[PDB]
Amino acid sequence: MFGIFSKGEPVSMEGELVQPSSIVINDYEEELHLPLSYWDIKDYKNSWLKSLGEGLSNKTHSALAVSMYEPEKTNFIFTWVLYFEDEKVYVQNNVIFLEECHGFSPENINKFIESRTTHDGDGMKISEWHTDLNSVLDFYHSLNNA
Amino acid sequence: LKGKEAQEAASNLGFDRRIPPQKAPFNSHGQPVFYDGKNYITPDIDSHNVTNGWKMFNSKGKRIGTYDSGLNRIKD
Repeated sequence: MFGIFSKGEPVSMEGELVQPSSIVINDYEEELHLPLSYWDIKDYKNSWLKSLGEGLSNKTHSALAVSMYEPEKTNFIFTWVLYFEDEKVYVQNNVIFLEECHGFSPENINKFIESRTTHDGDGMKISEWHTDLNSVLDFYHSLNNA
Repeated sequence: LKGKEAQEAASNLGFDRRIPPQKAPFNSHGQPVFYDGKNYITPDIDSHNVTNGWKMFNSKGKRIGTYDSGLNRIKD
């Protein structure tokens, strides 16, 4: 399966209300704490729907934000980034730095992501997971009916 | 996984600069990132967790691994 799913009720962590959640990429899953101080979960989901639409439509990429604050007061956000190649989808976990941006806006998130790499300039492996296109479609469709 | 001990934990690793997710004056709020002057770490909050590990991101914010308490790479 692919997607990002709520667990239980929102709880206070690191001084703010978060939504305990998981991201699942086939056999991989990882716990997340989505901050709610600016976006509720409906907002997160709407953003993922739009981002998935753009990426799926031209088979480039879809950045799924898993944290968001007031864009002018934001230093960085965590994202999970989907890269489409045929029926395979690579997924990376990237922090987008915006401390010296001010220009940033969430609906433009896919512009802040560049093409895919597997190792950095130092030779370090970029963390990466994979799942099939169909499983991303299903997640895209489910958001589209919510 | 630590809250306030995390800063000192990260500082002892060289990552002196706590970068909070929000600019002043909302900087005591949220999952922060700790800066090496080169790389960034945040406490591994994951389910497996083990014992107080780290996720690391490179100078461009690309994830370059899950790490143990002494920054030995464990896995992606």
